[PDB]
Amino acid sequence: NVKDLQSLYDKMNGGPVWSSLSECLSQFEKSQAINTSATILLPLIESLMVVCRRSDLSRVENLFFPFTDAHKKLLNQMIRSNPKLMSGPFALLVKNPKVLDFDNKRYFFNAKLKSKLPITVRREQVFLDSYRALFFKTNDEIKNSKLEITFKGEVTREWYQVLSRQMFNPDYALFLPVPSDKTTFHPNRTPEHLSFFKFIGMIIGKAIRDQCFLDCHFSREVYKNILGRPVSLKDMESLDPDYYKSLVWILDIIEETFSVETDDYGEHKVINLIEGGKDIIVTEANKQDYVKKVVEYKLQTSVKEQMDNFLVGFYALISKDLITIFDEQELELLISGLPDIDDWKNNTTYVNYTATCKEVSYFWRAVRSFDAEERAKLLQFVTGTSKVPLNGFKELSGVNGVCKFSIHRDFGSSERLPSSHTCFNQLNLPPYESYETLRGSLLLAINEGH
Repeated sequence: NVKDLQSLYDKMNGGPVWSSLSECLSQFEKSQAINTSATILLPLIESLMVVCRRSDLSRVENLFFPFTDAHKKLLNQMIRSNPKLMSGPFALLVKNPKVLDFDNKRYFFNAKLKSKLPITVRREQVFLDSYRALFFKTNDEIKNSKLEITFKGEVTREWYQVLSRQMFNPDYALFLPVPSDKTTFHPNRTPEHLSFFKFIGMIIGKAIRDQCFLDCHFSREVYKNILGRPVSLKDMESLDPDYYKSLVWILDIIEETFSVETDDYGEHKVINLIEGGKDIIVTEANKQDYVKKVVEYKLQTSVKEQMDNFLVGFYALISKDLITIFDEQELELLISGLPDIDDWKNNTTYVNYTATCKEVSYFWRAVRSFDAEERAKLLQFVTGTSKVPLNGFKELSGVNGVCKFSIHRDFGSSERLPSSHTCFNQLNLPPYESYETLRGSLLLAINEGH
């Protein structure tokens, strides 16, 4: 049915109209003198949303993305002025989250998702008291109930933040510091830790629902899993230990096999990635898949039951279809507010570059034009986290700590996309002939990286 429908829409030869539309919208974006509105063409845009809704979102089949990506700056403004458009024919935009701005995305989220429970708990042991009091209660009761917390010896935001601080303490072993990223935490491969993870998911979902910003940071893989997104090789770079570091060097010098060595509470154990993992030799013929299996073990299959319990506990308050719209970077901001982000401008170092260089000046100008959310996204892209350290940016941590930002010139063509390494808080910028090209490349790199 869809094939003939798209064939019909093509038969209308509306291309010339669509192109023409793309012209006038551009003028509306350029001309600030106009006073009437940009919504006079709203039905036409809606029509473009009807000739693409049945197409493959993942001519009349290669028009949605190239148009929305071009006119995001106007569509976001339109939605901001009239958010109800999301419930209308503009709903198809959710199928391309890259265009919606974070504020609009979160407003629509809260609108969809959001369509007394007194308790007494010890301040020090608030975690266990809350776990006993709430985890056993009904899902809907807690979901629709507002907490009235009471510290033993003395009313929700403080409880949320203190619980977040206590939940991820290494003492409980639930979350452990990320090497080279001491600021954040990663889940644990290693009594009732399962119910504790379920409660962690429940409380995180409740914090999302209550707009309370938990001042906590999790690894990239955690947020990729909560969104259901796949896991890439670069992810272990956040927590790539010595074993993971040698994987890059190997990828004949080492007689690698589909096997892993682990030290579980004083016991040496071996993990087989595939049948005969120890026996099956690793070679150039089976390395492209060896790396994939290694990352899968490192990130997904090593924490199977715990992550499943975490996901089911969190999803009780938020549906997967709701949170799917957000991206990996955007979840950091959603959970723990937006970092503020001057000192970062001055507390930096350059390799094959200088503060007064044309490329460096253009980069600084582009960064300055970025907003708070865009600056937070850039910080997440560069350092791998969206939280400024407790002190100025000069105090950035690292493998050995005190690792500050360092930019590095790239000798590739201007078409090259700037890269980064969060482990060293390192950025790699190519020279750019024009400021606009540099800005576009930076925006594409930060947005498409996740």
